[PDB]
Amino acid sequence: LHHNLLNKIILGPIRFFDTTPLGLILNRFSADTNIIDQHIPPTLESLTRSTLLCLSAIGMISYATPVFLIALAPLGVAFYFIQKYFRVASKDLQEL
Amino acid sequence: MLARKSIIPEEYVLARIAAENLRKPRIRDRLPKARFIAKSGACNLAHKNIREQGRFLQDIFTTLVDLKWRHTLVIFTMSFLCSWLLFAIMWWLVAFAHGDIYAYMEKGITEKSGLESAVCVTNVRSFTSAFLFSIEVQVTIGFGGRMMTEECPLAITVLILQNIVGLIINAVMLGCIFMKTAQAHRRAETLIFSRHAVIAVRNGKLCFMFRVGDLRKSMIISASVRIQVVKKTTTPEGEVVPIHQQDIPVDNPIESNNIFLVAPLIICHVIDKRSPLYDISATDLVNQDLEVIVILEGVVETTGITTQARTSYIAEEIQWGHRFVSIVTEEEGVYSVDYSKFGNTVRVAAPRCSARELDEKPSILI
Amino acid sequence: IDLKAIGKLPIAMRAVTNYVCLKEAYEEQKKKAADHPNRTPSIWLAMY
Amino acid sequence: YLNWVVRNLADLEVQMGAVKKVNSFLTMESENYEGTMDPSQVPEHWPQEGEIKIHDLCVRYENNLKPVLKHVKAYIKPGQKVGICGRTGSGKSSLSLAFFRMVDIFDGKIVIDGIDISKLPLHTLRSRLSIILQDPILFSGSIRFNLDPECKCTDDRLWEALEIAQLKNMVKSLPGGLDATVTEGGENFSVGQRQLFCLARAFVRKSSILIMDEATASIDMATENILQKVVMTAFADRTVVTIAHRVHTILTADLVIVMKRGNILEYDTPESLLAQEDGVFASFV
Amino acid sequence: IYNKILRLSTSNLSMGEMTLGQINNLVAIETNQLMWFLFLCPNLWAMPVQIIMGVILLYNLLGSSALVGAAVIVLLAPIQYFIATKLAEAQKSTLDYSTERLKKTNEILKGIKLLKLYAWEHIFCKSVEETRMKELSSLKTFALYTSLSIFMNAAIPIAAVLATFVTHAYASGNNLKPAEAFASLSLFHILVTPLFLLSTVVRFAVKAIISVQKLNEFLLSDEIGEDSWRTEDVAIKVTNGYFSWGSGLATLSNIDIRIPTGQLTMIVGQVGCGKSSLLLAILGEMQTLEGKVYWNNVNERSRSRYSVAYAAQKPWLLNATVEENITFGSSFNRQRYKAVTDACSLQPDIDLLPFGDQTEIGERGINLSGGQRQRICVARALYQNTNIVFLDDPFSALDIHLSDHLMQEGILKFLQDDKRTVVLVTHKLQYLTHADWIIAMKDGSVLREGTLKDIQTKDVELYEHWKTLM
Ligand SMILES: COc1ccc(Cl)cc1C(=O)NCCc1ccc(S(=O)(=O)NC(=O)NC2CCCCC2)cc1
Ligand SMILES: Nc1ncnc2c1ncn2[C@@H]1O[C@H](COP(=O)(O)OP(=O)(O)OP(=O)(O)O)[C@@H](O)[C@H]1O
Repeated sequence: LHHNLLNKIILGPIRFFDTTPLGLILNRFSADTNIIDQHIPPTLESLTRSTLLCLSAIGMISYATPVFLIALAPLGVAFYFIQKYFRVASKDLQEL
Repeated sequence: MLARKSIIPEEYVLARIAAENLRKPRIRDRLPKARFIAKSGACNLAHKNIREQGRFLQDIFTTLVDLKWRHTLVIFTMSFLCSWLLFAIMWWLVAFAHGDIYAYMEKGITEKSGLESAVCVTNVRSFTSAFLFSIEVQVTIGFGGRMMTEECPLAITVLILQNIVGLIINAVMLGCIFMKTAQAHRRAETLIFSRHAVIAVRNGKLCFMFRVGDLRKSMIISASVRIQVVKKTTTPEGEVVPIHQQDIPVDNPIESNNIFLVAPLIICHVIDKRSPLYDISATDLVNQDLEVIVILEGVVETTGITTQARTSYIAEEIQWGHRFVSIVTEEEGVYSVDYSKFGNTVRVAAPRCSARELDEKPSILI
Repeated sequence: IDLKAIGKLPIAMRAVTNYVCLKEAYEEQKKKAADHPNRTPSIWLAMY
Repeated sequence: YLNWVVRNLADLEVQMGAVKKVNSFLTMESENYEGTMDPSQVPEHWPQEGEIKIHDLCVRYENNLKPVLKHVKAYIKPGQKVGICGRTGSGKSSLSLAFFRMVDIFDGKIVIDGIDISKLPLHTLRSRLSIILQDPILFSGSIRFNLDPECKCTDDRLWEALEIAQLKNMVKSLPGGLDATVTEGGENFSVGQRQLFCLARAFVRKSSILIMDEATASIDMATENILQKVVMTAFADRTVVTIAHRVHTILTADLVIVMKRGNILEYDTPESLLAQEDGVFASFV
Repeated sequence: IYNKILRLSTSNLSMGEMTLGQINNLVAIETNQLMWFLFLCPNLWAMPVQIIMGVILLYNLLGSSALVGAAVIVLLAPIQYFIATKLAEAQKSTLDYSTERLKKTNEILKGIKLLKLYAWEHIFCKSVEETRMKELSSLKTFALYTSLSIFMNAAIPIAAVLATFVTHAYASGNNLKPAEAFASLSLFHILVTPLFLLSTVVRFAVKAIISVQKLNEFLLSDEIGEDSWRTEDVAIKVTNGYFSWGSGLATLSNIDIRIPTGQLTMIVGQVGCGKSSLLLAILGEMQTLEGKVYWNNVNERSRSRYSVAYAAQKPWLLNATVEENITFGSSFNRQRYKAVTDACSLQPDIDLLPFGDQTEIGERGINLSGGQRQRICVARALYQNTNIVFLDDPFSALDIHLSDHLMQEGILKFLQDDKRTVVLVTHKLQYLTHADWIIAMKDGSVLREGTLKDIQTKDVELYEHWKTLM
């Protein structure tokens, strides 16, 4: 990602450096690069580990006792709403 | 879990468009607007810090009378069920104590006895029977396979108490239903106002005009029109009158404030010296802190209830230079009006000077 | 949710109240320390 | 473990929304990278003799009608020395751009040395000419090598002369080695030193077909640097089609220019052209 | 930290080569580290409780193999501490290389114009690429160690479980019991969660103690006071034998002042020895030892009770809007602001900038040059009404002497319409107009701020020669 970004920024039109802030290029080249280098890998690993553990757990629970999956529909419904609403608000709060 | 432990990145670089774009205004007005009363009634003032007077249970009853029809049935039903249940429990306890349950169970396990000469309240044997006996006593059904013998006076006390309380409940609920049935014409108010206001030229001076109409096939009696201007002023000696409401005449053939409301109308208001609209010009009347209120009063002959209808105008909505299209038109055999041309306005020759000068420079030409 | 709807802070957790308490507590330490010959005032025991 | 999922999902949303910025930026594709595949790469050994103005020179340094040509041409035989007269049309934006086909070589025909420059790769076209504008301010570190990346002969073998192209070091004993140039600093004399570096690069490069932009300090030192440049680079045949704040370079201009707000005509004769026509520019001071 | 920052000394002994970086760090990191320790405070004295209880209700559930299991699991902490330390060292090296790459990137991106024209982008990109290769060769170790951390933290518990259960059949005599095995697995999860957080807590806490040290190194610092609490026509006076700066060595010593209103006394002396110092000291931010301190109004005074504006030899522009810059605490008044903008001839400068008075200025924005910054400083100067105005080397590095003439006309036009005494200082004596006083010195005061007429023929001709010959 970084090599492609750096080899495609420099070979640029004059209008690109003209019409944009002389900080936005640098900001999205430093802060974003650091985030996607040393902060994104762990986030992806954590998400994958947690969701796989949860899925396997709910699978074995469902396999053991059938009545759980009859209760799955309500709980799952609940999950969706939570998994929706947080994600809408949290970002805004973080952006503050 | 501890998202940002690595706190080291700080003040490395941000240096960006946050406000230093220089081609976009940094400021965000956000455009909040405050009017004296909302466009659709609902005077929006702010009372606060008022010495409160507490509450009293008569207010709770007052709420009981004013309910939507889908809640009166619910409170009715709940009241009835709770009363029947409560007295059923009282009767069940009475039956338990006096030794009636045991007597009936023991002499009905073996049918040899057939004895009902010494019982407090005949043929009450379970809570089911008690909750069917209480039904037979409250609603005045009285099925009567369950008499009350005369002996145990506690039962008689319970009967007197329950009959009287049941009558109270019946009377109050009947009263609520009748009161809500009598005041049933009183749906709401449906007075339709034009939204946009013109300042045309007519009869040698300017104007101030809008349109108003009804929908109910009953016209409104002794209708009165009042027009006021809301602005902050001070005395020449300098005192802050926070939101001075000034009354201004609405023109009429004899200078009286009644109007007869059957086909929609123009409500003129000639600008003259005393009027606060003496000093407002064309390019001026987009920037001003003013609010013109209109107050319509009358009675509806059907329901016999006095009604007051409110609306509000600001200088921003008012569009100089227009007038109202003649909504009426002589049809094939009978007059008619299309309310679809309500907010429609057209433009015609409009002087751009101020009425302050429309007599100062005495040429009807501007 | 722009800054207009996040509100000004609650009455007791604003800047001034906290400033005042930390300063008072630190003095309550500095006055004790001044009589003490060879001990300086610090932050940790003052925060308690 | 059912709580980490939502939080980490929000974090992933924020981070991917961040990466969207780089993915969007990378889509920029312009300042066309190409060459017209000429044999011998449009000889750069050739582009050291003469130059001609482009007739109907229509630069594309805008989205609407450019100030280079509203059907505007120039009347130049080869070797037509020029000067500066105007505000924006006669300046270092369109004129300098089409000088060496570096900024918007689209229309007109600026055929450097007779050959169509517009059909040239950026490398050869930009490296067959040296241009310096105001203060360069584009280097970090030491000045020993920063002057050129592949100059083996004309700099090391002429060591005092390489710095002496405009102004010899004379403080190279105090600094370690040939140079240890400060981090974007020493700007006082560096105002002239940027031009000095351009002159050194364009004298080492053995091209000498360059137009050099204005100075800005207007101090005596800028005058001395301009005089030295004229003595060394502009004394040689190909000289500057310059623009400047002070009108002191019209000494040997042959056809002045009035590229401005109105007409794009730049027509001037052989002798009195510098004076009579420039009454506005000569009366500005 | 802020309220202690405001009342700090500007002497060169304390505020010096490392004064703004240390303060910035002490405000941006150490305060944050103390906060994030107080956030994780209780886990310090709760994790031990949980671990002890875990060992207890593991022994009473799985026999004497549970002690072995607890010893197995506990080893999660030392491994995590070691991994964290190595990770931190790797992170420091990576951060250094990242800063280097960022400096190079800003140098090759901001200077794009020359790079665009001379086409030197294809050759100087290899340097950034090589630095990126260095960055990857420094980050690989960080990624490897963090992967080792993730693997060990997820896996050590299962090995501990394996040992604790296996140990029983081969060694213990409990035969078979499915229910007992299930209980052990559940109690294990709780212990595992509590361990890793505790190792991380000890490391953040170690940073906290270190940070606190810095915090109580700052809040004890050199400050000017014990005089800042003390609240005819000439408003400046002294009977001093010394008002110096550092440790002894009386610097602005053996002087005296008299500055009546309406004057324009330009402190002009040997260029190189304390003009800035005397002027700054009268403002009251130097180590007053053996002087007579006086700045008391006439008919109104508390510490001169009025703000003497300034723009010292290093002009400073607030990192805010240009309008706020000019106002610097001034309610909007278009007359004064327009007159000051015209009097510095800032209209062409404002127009050629991005957006005039709407655009941000200074660092963290579209920048200016030295002459522009000088102009901004003098703009902040002229707009400060209701004051005994002043300045110090405002135009010394300014654009031109023509701008000096324009500013002279503006200074006469605006300030003199009021009665604001303006006391500049410069070695440029040519603009010696309106000398209602003149203070001179040679590493210490020379003569009084009298009229030019009395100075020029006070039987002191060397003064006239020195001032005019410039
Ligand atoms: C969650 O830890 C533990 C897990 C297990 C155990 Cl046995 C103990 C702990 C523990 O002792 N934890 C410390 C207390 C704690 C917990 C969660 C969180 S948090 O809400 O997840 N993170 C944030 O709030 N960050 C914001 C960012 C913006 C500024 C303000 C802070 C923050 C602090
Ligand atoms: N045919 C109608 N029926 C009900 N209300 C109407 C009608 N015509 C106008 N009004 C009233 O006029 C007010 C102004 O509404 P609005 O500006 O949206 O429409 P308009 O331009 O007045 O009329 P139209 O919608 O016919 O163009 C509204 O409060 C609306 O209730």
